[PDB]
Amino acid sequence: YAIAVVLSFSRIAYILPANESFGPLQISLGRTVKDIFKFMVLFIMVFFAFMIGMFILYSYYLGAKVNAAFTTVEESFKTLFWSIFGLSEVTSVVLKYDHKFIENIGYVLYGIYNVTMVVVLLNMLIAMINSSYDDSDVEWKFARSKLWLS
Amino acid sequence: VLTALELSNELAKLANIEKEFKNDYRKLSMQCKDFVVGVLDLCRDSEEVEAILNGDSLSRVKLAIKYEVKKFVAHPNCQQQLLTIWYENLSGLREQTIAIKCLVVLVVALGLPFLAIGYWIAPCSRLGKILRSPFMKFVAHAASFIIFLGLLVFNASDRFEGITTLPNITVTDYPKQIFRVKTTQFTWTEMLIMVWVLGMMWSECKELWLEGPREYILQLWNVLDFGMLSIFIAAFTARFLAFLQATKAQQYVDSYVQESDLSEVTLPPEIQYFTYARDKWLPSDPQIISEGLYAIAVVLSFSRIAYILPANESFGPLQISLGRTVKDIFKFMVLFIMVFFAFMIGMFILYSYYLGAKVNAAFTTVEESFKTLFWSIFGLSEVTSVVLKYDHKFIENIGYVLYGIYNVTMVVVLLNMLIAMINSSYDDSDVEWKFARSKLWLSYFDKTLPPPFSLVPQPTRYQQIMKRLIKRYVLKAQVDKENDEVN
Amino acid sequence: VLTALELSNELAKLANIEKEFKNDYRKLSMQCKDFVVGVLDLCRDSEEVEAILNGDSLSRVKLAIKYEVKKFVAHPNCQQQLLTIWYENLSGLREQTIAIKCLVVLVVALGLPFLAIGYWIAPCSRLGKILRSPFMKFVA
Ligand SMILES: CCOC(=O)N1CCC(c2cc(O)n3nc(C)c(-c4ccc(C(F)(F)F)cc4)c3n2)CC1
Ligand SMILES: CCOC(=O)N1CCC(c2cc(O)n3nc(C)c(-c4ccc(C(F)(F)F)cc4)c3n2)CC1
Repeated sequence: YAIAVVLSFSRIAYILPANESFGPLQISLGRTVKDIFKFMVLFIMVFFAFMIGMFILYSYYLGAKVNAAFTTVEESFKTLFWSIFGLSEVTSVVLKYDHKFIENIGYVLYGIYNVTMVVVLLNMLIAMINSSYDDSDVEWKFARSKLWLS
Repeated sequence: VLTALELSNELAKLANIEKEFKNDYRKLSMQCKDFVVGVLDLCRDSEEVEAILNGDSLSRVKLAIKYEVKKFVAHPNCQQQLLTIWYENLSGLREQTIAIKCLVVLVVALGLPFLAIGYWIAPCSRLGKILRSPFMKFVAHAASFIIFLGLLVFNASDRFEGITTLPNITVTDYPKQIFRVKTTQFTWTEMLIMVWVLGMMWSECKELWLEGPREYILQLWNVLDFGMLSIFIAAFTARFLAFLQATKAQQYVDSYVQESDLSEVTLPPEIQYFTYARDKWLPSDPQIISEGLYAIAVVLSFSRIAYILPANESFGPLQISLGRTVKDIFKFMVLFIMVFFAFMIGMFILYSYYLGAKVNAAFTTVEESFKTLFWSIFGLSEVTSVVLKYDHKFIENIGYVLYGIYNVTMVVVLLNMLIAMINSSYDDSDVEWKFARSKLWLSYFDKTLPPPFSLVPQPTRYQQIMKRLIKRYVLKAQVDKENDEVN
Repeated sequence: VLTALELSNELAKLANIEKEFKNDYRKLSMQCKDFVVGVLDLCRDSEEVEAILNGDSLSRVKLAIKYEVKKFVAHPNCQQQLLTIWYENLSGLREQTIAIKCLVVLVVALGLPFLAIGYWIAPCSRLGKILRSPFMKFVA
């Protein structure tokens, strides 16, 4: 029911095209969302690469790690997903044992993953800026005309 | 056309060498490329297309790829030939959707060992022609690398939900067995991955010996692939060394002491160390090195998908744009290093004398300063890293000011990089992607089995065609010039 | 105009199928769309606009929407007809501001069950024509 309530407010895309101010707004949002998926596939590829790599590294330290963030597949996915928005602490790759090799490799891999996320984000932003260019006006009017004819 | 291509090469080389009149030489090279493209454009039959694409084996296409003549290779007159050759001996698959092609890839992946075994009769069999096509080679290699990734993932099985036993506790199949024997022994999946990596390493070694180390290292991505395989080999060598030590301990324990149980025996400390858990392992243990290098290798192993993406149409320009951005990054990233090292050394000098005084040791040593200022880029470093426990407000305030200036500099450089590599962006993207995909296609034309399975053992008619094409080009150029100057 | 629209469909489909000469087929489809738009542009009376918008029911508008002919449907000569049909049987509301339209939406929302109950007499009632308009359907 909570998921349904979250999705229930998405029907406003049936009402926005009739409006004049928010028509091109929704058109641009739809174009950006369509452009997202192509880059988001590569997001999945890189994210899964680092997720499996760090899970393999830290799977043997379930109780050794101070914060279990890569010990299992689910925690690795959670931590590397929340690292995109910065909500994951940097102390996720430090151990309680004096195995500095594993800890340092985890630090390096985490830094490389964050750098890759930044690089891919800027690449996506630049590409879907360049992909942007009364074409917007005629596109919005076409969408509104489809809504009218509906 | 060959003269124009070699002249384009010479003009590009002289543009690189001169660096004073680089614009003029680049313009001349573009003129040569435009002439080649225009000569190719006037084709009206497959015979003329073939004649331009190779002289009296796509020799001219390969020679244009070598000279980075993007528009000649991405031209539809050449793409129509490259697609016919690429989809050779299987034409019905060209018109199928992407989903059908992915289904074919999955079918090949499921039955790859079966078709590999049957390849012995393939030269005399009808299906051998299909399996020898330039496309089924790519599908076989892609399904092979996907199987390798699946093997890497499945090797980490039994730990997806987490190890059931704590690191502090040792588990032995029988009481007389050394724990390191249990933890270092190769599973069948690891043995298969070893064969896989040795196959890829043999392929790369053969390629390197055929080509030459200098220009082999000249390519950046080949260096990355070689480093990936070297890291895999180093990890497996460390694992094998750990296995050797464990099995030496196992031989020793049954060699001298004869007791029903191993716990009651006071083994020599060298051998007794092998009955320890992870908590008591040395920091430089061979197994630790093996696990770290294997994790790095697994991280780098999914980067080979850049060999599969260019063949696709949707993700081709995606990878092209990503590569362009990555190439643009390094120039700004050098300045990132400069500024980052400036602030890192400055703050380390400031806070090196407060090792125990600082509430959070974040700048007391060189390593902590580097760690903190690197993580400050992504915001994961706390702001309390520059506050002391002593009442020395001068040092603390200067640290605060320097940290703020460093963050401002990072923001400024990030926006500068973003703006510059937006402006650096501008069917050029289309022709670039088609050129990359054509290079990928030509990489498979003439390499039949996947890496793991490769271990097993009246002047002239062409002159007439060229004369006709050049006569047509001269007539077209004259018509275009005089039509624009009729008045 | 119908021939040009079907030819634009065929050229777009062949551009998708070929993927080698996609630029040429897309250019031809754009030529067909431009011809359709230019034919629509020369209208000077409502009769000619209607004749282009449907043959001997906005058949051509629907068929152009199906073929993604954006410029033919977004042309003012077609928008003037689509707005007259959209604001059918209530013309005074077209010139009102967005605030008045939102007030109308709120009024309908408050009295939606009442008008739904009264819809039984609506076909014989004056307000049934308003409630059956293409706009009041969207507001409802
Ligand atoms: C990618 C980001 O990953 C990270 O966060 N790291 C990777 C490196 C790790 C580390 C661990 C250690 O024990 N030590 N000890 C020393 C002397 C250094 C050191 C640090 C920096 C430099 C440089 F600045 F000159 F490059 C040279 C040497 C050092 N580093 C810390 C976490
Ligand atoms: C670059 C960011 O660096 C930082 O975070 N800081 C730098 C300044 C530091 C500091 C320490 C102190 O003891 N005091 N005492 C006073 C009265 C001020 C003060 C603060 C602000 C202003 C202004 F807003 F008017 F500019 C004037 C005076 C003040 N500041 C705090 C950390």
